[PDB]
Amino acid sequence: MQDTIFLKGMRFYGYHGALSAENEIGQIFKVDVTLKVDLSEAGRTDNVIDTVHYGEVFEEVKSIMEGKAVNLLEHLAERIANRINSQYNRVMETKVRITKENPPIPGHYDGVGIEIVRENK
Amino acid sequence: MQDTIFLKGMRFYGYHGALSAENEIGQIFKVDVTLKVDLSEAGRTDNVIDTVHYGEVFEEVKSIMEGKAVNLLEHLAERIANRINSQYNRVMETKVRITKENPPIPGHYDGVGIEIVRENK
Amino acid sequence: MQDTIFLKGMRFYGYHGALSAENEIGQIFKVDVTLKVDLSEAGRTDNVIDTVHYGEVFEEVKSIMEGKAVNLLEHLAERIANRINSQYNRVMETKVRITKENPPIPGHYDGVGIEIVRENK
Amino acid sequence: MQDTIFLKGMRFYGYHGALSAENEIGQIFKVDVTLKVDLSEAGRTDNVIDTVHYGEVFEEVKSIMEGKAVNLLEHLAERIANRINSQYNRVMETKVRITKENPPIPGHYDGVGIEIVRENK
Amino acid sequence: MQDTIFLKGMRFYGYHGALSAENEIGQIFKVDVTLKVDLSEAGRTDNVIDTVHYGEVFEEVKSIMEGKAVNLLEHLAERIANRINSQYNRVMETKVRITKENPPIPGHYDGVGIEIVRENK
Amino acid sequence: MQDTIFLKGMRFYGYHGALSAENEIGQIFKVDVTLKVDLSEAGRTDNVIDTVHYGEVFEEVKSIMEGKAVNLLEHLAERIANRINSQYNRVMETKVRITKENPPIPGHYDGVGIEIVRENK
Amino acid sequence: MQDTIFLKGMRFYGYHGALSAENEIGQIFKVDVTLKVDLSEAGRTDNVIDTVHYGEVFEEVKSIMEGKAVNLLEHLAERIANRINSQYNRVMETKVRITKENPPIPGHYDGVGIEIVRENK
Amino acid sequence: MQDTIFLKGMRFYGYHGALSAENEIGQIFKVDVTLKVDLSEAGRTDNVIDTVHYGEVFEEVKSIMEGKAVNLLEHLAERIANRINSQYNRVMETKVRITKENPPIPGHYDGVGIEIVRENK
Ligand SMILES: Nc1nc(O)c2nn(-c3cccc(C(=O)NCc4cc(Cl)cc(Cl)c4)c3)nc2n1
Ligand SMILES: Nc1nc(O)c2nn(-c3cccc(C(=O)NCc4cc(Cl)cc(Cl)c4)c3)nc2n1
Ligand SMILES: Nc1nc(O)c2nn(-c3cccc(C(=O)NCc4cc(Cl)cc(Cl)c4)c3)nc2n1
Ligand SMILES: Nc1nc(O)c2nn(-c3cccc(C(=O)NCc4cc(Cl)cc(Cl)c4)c3)nc2n1
Ligand SMILES: Nc1nc(O)c2nn(-c3cccc(C(=O)NCc4cc(Cl)cc(Cl)c4)c3)nc2n1
Ligand SMILES: Nc1nc(O)c2nn(-c3cccc(C(=O)NCc4cc(Cl)cc(Cl)c4)c3)nc2n1
Ligand SMILES: Nc1nc(O)c2nn(-c3cccc(C(=O)NCc4cc(Cl)cc(Cl)c4)c3)nc2n1
Ligand SMILES: Nc1nc(O)c2nn(-c3cccc(C(=O)NCc4cc(Cl)cc(Cl)c4)c3)nc2n1
Repeated sequence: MQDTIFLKGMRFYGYHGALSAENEIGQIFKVDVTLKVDLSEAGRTDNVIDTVHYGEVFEEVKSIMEGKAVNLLEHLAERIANRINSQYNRVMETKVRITKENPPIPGHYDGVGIEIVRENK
Repeated sequence: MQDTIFLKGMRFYGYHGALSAENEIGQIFKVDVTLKVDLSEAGRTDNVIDTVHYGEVFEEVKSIMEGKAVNLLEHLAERIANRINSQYNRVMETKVRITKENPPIPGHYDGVGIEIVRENK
Repeated sequence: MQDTIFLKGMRFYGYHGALSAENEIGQIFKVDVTLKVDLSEAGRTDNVIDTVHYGEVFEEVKSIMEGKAVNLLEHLAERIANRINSQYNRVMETKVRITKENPPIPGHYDGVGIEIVRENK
Repeated sequence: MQDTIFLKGMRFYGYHGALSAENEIGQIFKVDVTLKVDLSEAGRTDNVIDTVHYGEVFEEVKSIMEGKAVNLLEHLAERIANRINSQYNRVMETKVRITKENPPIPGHYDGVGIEIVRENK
Repeated sequence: MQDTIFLKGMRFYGYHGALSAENEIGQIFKVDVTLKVDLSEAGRTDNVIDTVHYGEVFEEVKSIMEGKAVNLLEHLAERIANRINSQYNRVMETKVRITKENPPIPGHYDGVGIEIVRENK
Repeated sequence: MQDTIFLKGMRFYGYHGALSAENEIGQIFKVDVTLKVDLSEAGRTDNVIDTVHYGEVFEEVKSIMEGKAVNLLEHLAERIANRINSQYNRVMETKVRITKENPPIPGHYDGVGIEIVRENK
Repeated sequence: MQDTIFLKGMRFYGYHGALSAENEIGQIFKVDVTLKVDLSEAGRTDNVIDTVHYGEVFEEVKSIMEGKAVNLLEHLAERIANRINSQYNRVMETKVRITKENPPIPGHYDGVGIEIVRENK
Repeated sequence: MQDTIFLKGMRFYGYHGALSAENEIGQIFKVDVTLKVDLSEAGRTDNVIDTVHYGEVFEEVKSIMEGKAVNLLEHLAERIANRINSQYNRVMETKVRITKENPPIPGHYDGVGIEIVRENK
């Protein structure tokens, strides 16, 4: 099963980061969420109730990304993957990519980050 | 067999969407179609009759994307995958990605959507 | 005097638009603000009090862009230009560009909009 | 008066061109339309009837761009500028930029074209 | 073994195409070549003679892309894959992607094409 | 008179440069040519003989850009402006922009170059 | 005289900013330098000694951008414009644009900054 | 285990290359580093000591990329992969992609390079 529902380049201004200055100033966090969901029933029925509502998924990510500042990106993605897997039984597995395109790293790059993949139990 | 014929970033202005306002205003739908087709005979012969005509594939997608408004993206991709698989025996499997770069979702993102993969029976 | 302070590609999700569906669904509004300000004193002193704080300008634009839905883009830019000119005597003139990259216009384009230039009296 | 209403990157698939093969195959024409219009009344009133409707302008350009194939780009822009100036008295002057990003020119470039500016008499 | 040598976005102005007008006018062909090559010896030695010279590979592709006009893209990629596999024993497998970003297809898309993967015998 | 004919992002691989290594290795030169030409007659007639053929202009630039290696970019643009002004009486003035996006300058930038404007005598 | 020598998108990681956290963490500063210089003699002679060496200009900007942290962008551009005007008599006027694409401003934008133009006395 | 820590588009100005002129002039090297690391503990704890510090990884790559000029890209990636694997036991495998977007290759392309994948023993 290779069907997926996706949310790309979600951007939130947050204050996460292991550095005090980071939590003080904050920055933009870019998020990519991919959900493994069998989309054949919805493909057949065309009934929104037979699939996962991207809108509700963006609200979940947003609430975690725009809330309490944490240290790691690993923690933020773990909470999101867990939040989505928890509320949706149709999501067989959740992939969360978080990128800090502008960390307090002296240099020239496009970004740094982490990406986790969690299966729904 | 990893050979493929592709159609990227196809864009159509449609009126699909589960929201009444969506069907009223409409929006742009971005489509990516990938077909698994063994391209060795055509690679050998150079005869257009030994492969699938990208042009005819764009016409199929277009007819579905620019026609009757449906609710889901899942339904639109299911119809396209089914339409292409049905008319072409050389297409071993069809992958359809549909993206709503500008849905009625209050926020900052690059887009949302679904992607299905269907083998040709 | 060709000195300027600028704010590019400001993006807000608003509900302005002459169409009921627009006000219902909303969309992203892209804003570009250019202020004619003589930056020599600040260039000499390096004292933030000798120039206009881009931060405070983004807050002004934001408050207008994320507030009450209006019909025209002309109205939104008129309010911003007026809001900035009013609070800052150092701003000799304000240029406001507002773009609807995704209006309810069936077609393929990069965007539509208006740009006004207002001198500060 | 520096106020303007704009339509950027309008793209139409047409068959214009001085070469027979061009008229046969056709290509994509990119269009940029800028109109000098005093937007203060609309900025004050917020009444759509006090300005020029971008939507109606895109329809005008479209009708000319997607209609009868002509030889030059100069002819296409002349017809558009003339069509817009003619129907709208509020448009003090019209600027039309037409680009052939992919002409039958053997080489590497981003595009070629023309841009005209016509005042409304 | 996941090591690879790559050549991205190679662009050639050619006259291939199943349509007479295409062969007459010509267009730009974008090419992506990926070669599976074990790069550990070169990684150890730092001797250019222990790996495949990207330069020589671009010359091979170029000669095929800028030469005799053929009908299919499948034929062009088959000749390149075959040309590279043939001259280099270190290339375990060759992947060739050819894209016609501007075919004689009336519509809006980013491109169409084919991609083949050939193992070296 | 604000009418113009343009050629953007022309790219040639040349060997110009004041450094011996430059002339040895060569690089890509990006060129932008803008010609002030009154396009009303052509806009009226639609006869290609009433305007300047972008194709012939690209050939002129190409011949200078892909020919003998010189030291400066100033010299290359001077020769092009002079070559175009000389052959076309309809060109009232020529603007030539040449960019070295990748000069032998240790650093991070988008490019360096020169742009000249020459009126046709 | 419209001739110019330019340096675009120069990027330096600096620690300027009126906020303590800024000076602590630092960020990337994007710089655009435009110099009004009559390039006809160099265009005629092709002698590098008849124009301004872009390389030496990038070194000047770099030294100021990568040195002592200051508060304003106005101060940084004032020092650069002054540094370039001072050492080069051929530079009739200097234009310096500095952009903070990622300031400590909670929001979505492409960047903020200032641009000054200084004539050489 | 599909978890990864990444560093994209790292850019360094180096002097590596098998050609004398290359070592003389130098160029920009673009680097992409992907590390397979189980990020669940850090996702649970939120303690930076339970994962690999992207910052320290960029310093490692930088030291190799901005140091002694070598001949091959294969050698540079081998040293980096080896340097990262060596210092971090949590890194199960390292993927290094190095690209020369502007090699001394006469032509039009986006870049050339190599990518290696090394498991940590
Ligand atoms: N995996 C992970 N996830 C995060 O969110 C991290 N944040 N930091 C982090 C925290 C504090 C400072 C820095 C940092 O400064 N990185 C670049 C750098 C700069 C300097 Cl001057 C010195 C060093 Cl050692 C590193 C990084 N490391 C992380 N790893
Ligand atoms: N899988 C899928 N496919 C589609 O085509 C969908 N369309 N919508 C959809 C329909 C109607 C409204 C919205 C929507 O508004 N999403 C964002 C949003 C905004 C607000 Cl204010 C509130 C909520 Cl709950 C969601 C989404 N969900 C889909 N799922
Ligand atoms: N100057 C200006 N500013 C705005 O904010 C505008 N909004 N609209 C506007 C309002 C309502 C609908 C439309 C619209 O639909 N435009 C495209 C279009 C589609 C169709 Cl199907 C038919 C027409 Cl006539 C126009 C535009 N015109 C504006 N002009
Ligand atoms: N101003 C203008 N506007 C247009 O729309 C034009 N179309 N052509 C045009 C017509 C037919 C062919 C070509 C063309 O082929 N240009 C490139 C070229 C290729 C070759 Cl092989 C030879 C030459 Cl001389 C030119 C251009 N010149 C124009 N000028
Ligand atoms: N696999 C493959 N490879 C190629 O290189 C092809 N070239 N064409 C091709 C040849 C001639 C014309 C067209 C074409 O016009 N495609 C779009 C189109 C336009 C119109 Cl008006 C009508 C149709 Cl049926 C198709 C495509 N099909 C290919 N398939
Ligand atoms: N106006 C102009 N036009 C050109 O084409 C130029 N080419 N060079 C040029 C020639 C040779 C070397 C360099 C150069 O290396 N520039 C960057 C640089 C690097 C180093 Cl290590 C040292 C210095 Cl001083 C400059 C530039 N200066 C020019 N000016
Ligand atoms: N002209 C100019 N130039 C600079 O370099 C500036 N730096 N700052 C500056 C300094 C310190 C903080 C901020 C800032 O935070 N801006 C955004 C902002 C965020 C919040 Cl939470 C509150 C406010 Cl008032 C502003 C800006 N204003 C400048 N003006
Ligand atoms: N795998 C690999 N890695 C590198 O870093 C390489 N560098 N070169 C390399 C070295 C010297 C010159 C050239 C080169 O010039 N390539 C293009 C080219 C130009 C010309 Cl005129 C002639 C030829 Cl044969 C090749 C390439 N080949 C490599 N292979």
